[PDB]
Amino acid sequence: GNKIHPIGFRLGITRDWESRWYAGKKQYRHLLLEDQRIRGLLEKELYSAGLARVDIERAADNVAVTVHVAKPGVVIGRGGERIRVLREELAKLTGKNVALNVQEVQNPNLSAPLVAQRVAEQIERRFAVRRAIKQAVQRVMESGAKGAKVIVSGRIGGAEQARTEWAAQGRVPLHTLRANIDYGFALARTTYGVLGVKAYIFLGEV
Amino acid sequence: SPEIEERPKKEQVRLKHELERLQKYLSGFRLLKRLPDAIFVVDPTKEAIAVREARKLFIPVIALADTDSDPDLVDYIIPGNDDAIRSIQLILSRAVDLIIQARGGVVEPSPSYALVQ
Amino acid sequence: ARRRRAEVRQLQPDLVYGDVLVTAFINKIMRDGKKNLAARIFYDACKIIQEKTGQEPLKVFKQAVENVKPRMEVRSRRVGGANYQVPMEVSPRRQQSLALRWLVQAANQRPERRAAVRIAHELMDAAEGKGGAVKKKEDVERMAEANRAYAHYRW
Amino acid sequence: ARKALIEKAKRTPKFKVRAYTRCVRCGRARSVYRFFGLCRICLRELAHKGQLPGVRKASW
RNA sequence: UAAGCGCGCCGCCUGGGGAGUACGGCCGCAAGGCUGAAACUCAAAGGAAUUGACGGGGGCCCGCACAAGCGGUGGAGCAUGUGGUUUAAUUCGAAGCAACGCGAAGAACCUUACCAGGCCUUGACAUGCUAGGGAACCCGGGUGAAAGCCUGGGGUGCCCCGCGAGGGGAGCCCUAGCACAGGUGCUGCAUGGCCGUCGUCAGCUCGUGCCGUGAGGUGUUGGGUUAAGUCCCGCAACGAGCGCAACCCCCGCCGUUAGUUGCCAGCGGUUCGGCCGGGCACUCUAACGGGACUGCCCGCGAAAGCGGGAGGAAGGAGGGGACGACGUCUGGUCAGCAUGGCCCUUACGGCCUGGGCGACACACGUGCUACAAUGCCCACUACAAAGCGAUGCCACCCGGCAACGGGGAGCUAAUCGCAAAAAGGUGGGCCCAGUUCGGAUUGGGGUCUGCAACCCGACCCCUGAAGCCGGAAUCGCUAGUAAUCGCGGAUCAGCCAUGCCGCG
Ligand SMILES: [Mg+2]
Ligand SMILES: [Mg+2]
Ligand SMILES: [Mg+2]
Ligand SMILES: [Mg+2]
Ligand SMILES: [Mg+2]
Ligand SMILES: [Mg+2]
Ligand SMILES: [Mg+2]
Ligand SMILES: [Mg+2]
Ligand SMILES: [Mg+2]
Ligand SMILES: [Mg+2]
Ligand SMILES: [Mg+2]
Repeated sequence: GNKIHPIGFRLGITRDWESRWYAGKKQYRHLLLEDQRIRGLLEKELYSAGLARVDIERAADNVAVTVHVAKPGVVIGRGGERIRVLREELAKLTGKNVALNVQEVQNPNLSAPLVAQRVAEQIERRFAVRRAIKQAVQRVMESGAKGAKVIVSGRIGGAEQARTEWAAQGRVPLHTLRANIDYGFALARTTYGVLGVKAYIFLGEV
Repeated sequence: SPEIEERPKKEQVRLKHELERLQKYLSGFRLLKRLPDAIFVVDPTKEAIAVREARKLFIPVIALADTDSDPDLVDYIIPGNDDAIRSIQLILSRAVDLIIQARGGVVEPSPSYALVQ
Repeated sequence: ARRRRAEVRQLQPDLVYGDVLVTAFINKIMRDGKKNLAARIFYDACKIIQEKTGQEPLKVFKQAVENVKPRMEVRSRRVGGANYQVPMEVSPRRQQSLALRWLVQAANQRPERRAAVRIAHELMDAAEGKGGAVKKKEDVERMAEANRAYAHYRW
Repeated sequence: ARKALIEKAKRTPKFKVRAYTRCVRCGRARSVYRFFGLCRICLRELAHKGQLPGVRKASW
């Protein structure tokens, strides 16, 4: 029981909110709830698209949602039919009118959430974990990270004895607060239960 | 450097000291960017780690060894005293003279005798 | 503690007599940070030293303190099975501290009902070489000496 | 008793008193902060992701 | 002075145990010696070196570890959690430190997982298929403790054949059937996630080189120094990484920006409270900056550093946070959530009314209030900070001894409110007493919340328990700390908060 959330630890400094609206005591409750049914819906529908973030701004009580995906192709559709329904789905579940923008994650191999998702997906499909891990870290570093770490939880290869295979390269100065360590976490659901996957990508300083 | 314009005080303290010991230990050893073609050692027993390394890379070892030393691990010996400043200078100097002559451009004997004891 | 000797706290002098020794003593009279009460108790008490003698309280105060300081104390040291109370010197600092504490501790054993009287009379008695503070101090040199046999462990 | 208890919490019944806070992701009934509509676990989990807008690790 | 290289000759070994035993034989005065098996049994016994861990081994070194102190706990009442007992049930988990005012940041019903009893079943909730009806919605009638069961009515916007008959129709809702839901039922050694803990301890590693048959070692053994594997020196190592530190927040000094709801120094006016003009200077507020670095001086030292000094608001990490390495603990949690597997299906699911989690012969933990005179009561008078509030904070009247109730401004709050800060100071009362100490217990009469305070709420108003400082033991704290005094908040209708997190 230790190591605090490398995002939570940064926030004001180095790394920004995933939702930036204001609301007073009477309001926050309901907009936060929305935010959440929003993220939740997009979290499962845009799985194939490899989504890293779901940033949510909110102004004249109107809602813009930026979805930072690796595969905008997938969220869009051929000529944008899929993103049609997506804009209508959100509107169905929120009593409101919601801008849904896409944004290509330029390099998906520096997106901790994606790197993490990829390894998780690999595991879900009976891939060797140690290798999967080690490779993920090679990909991250090749893509110019100053350092990267990846951690698969336990029940690797299906064992009775749960474990925790880690693997890392470069600097990952978690105590350093100017660092800019993206962090990411996906599940592997398996016949044999869940393994969790943590990726840390270190990108630079100041 | 106009980067030194900036940089914390901690970097100044740390970087100056660092250079200083680099400067200290690597002054000679920087002029060669390649395994030498021979090493020339004064006390080869005193400097046996160095002899060991060359011996291991098939680098010739030349030395000014005296009665203390194991000549069998020296390829070209100058059997002679290796403790008198006077003795070394004699042999270090004539040895270098030989080098310059043979590289082209014979010279004067340099400062050596600073205050010979 | 382990690393170093520890700095002794310089007390701020007294606001009347300007003596650092008076604020020490006041700080011993003080209970739960109620320092006003304390210094108010010490000064009343100084006025009781007027009413019951044309002597300055400071002079008499300083004299009580000097007669309650101990010379030597048994300090517990251990062999490794049974334990010996060993006699040895007392620091200047420790002396002062012991003296003021006993003084206060002694003063509050007393049977009079106001504190200021208790502290005054106990000051008077101690400068006259015999209060309950002085017994404590005596008891402590009669604890050394009762154990002068073991003075060859002086730690 | 959980799924049907997160449900019976939403319907609002005889006597105003019978209604209770109940966390909005967790069904948790205890340690739900009325500002967020969240359990104290829920609130920590989100807070760290930067999904509670404005909310920061505090330190003084 | 070989365990090297060789020749001669002797002696001895052939897995461990059984066993130097048995049998036999020889020797011995005896004790016993020598010679010396097998059955059976085990899958090893074992040498040396390696990394650890351990020591009632050593050296060096640290932490409120002891010591020095100051105040407590252990005794008393009570509050609270726990063991246990009990119960129909007293749901469940937490178990040395690191379980026990812990999950619980709010148990009368709700919560609620338990008990009793009354009720429901495609279900309180989801996705979808078939079908006569109904197809939104909304109202009462019986029977009930309530759920529920039975009931009878008001009454179709919508797509659309249409100028209509009449007729297609999608939401949506009930009836039955099908898939399915539901499970706080089990497993924290099947798990994730999160947490505790050793420990903010000073460590844990790597790349290449070098050493070793090898595990591994060096680096990271040594000397100095530091809060620190911090730094220096040294050295078959030269570097690097995770940690340390720094980058982040608060507090301390100052500057710039800004001047209302905040401030009021000098004016001018004045129903006194900055109330009006003025003004932002100071105080504040809050955003950006400056500022400390052993930088300077003296001494010691090879250096790192140390002792001291000056200046400075501030030094030698200025004071506090946030922050927890590789790993440990088969630690904690399937009852926050998620999750593999196991199990329940007119019930282990679901709804209700009532009870229970509040039981009490005991035991324990954490607390509160105390035993009093450095005190207690009453009057009067001050000086905070951080928070909170428009179905809420409530000024101010009035009635009431009072809780509170009637009125009723202001406040989307640097505006108005909670708000009295308490300890302190000034008066007075008590006069050492189980008391004007202490406020347990119990009787009555009230108030408020709420459908409802019997089990079981808090508050107000008119009995007065134990307790005269606590055994063995045991805890906390190194400075604005302990000690003491109040204030606020989350949860929350209310509150069993004396808890918690904060503020001074
Ligand atoms: Mg409630
Ligand atoms: Mg025989
Ligand atoms: Mg002690
Ligand atoms: Mg007690
Ligand atoms: Mg259980
Ligand atoms: Mg476990
Ligand atoms: Mg358990
Ligand atoms: Mg276990
Ligand atoms: Mg309970
Ligand atoms: Mg009695
Ligand atoms: Mg008494």
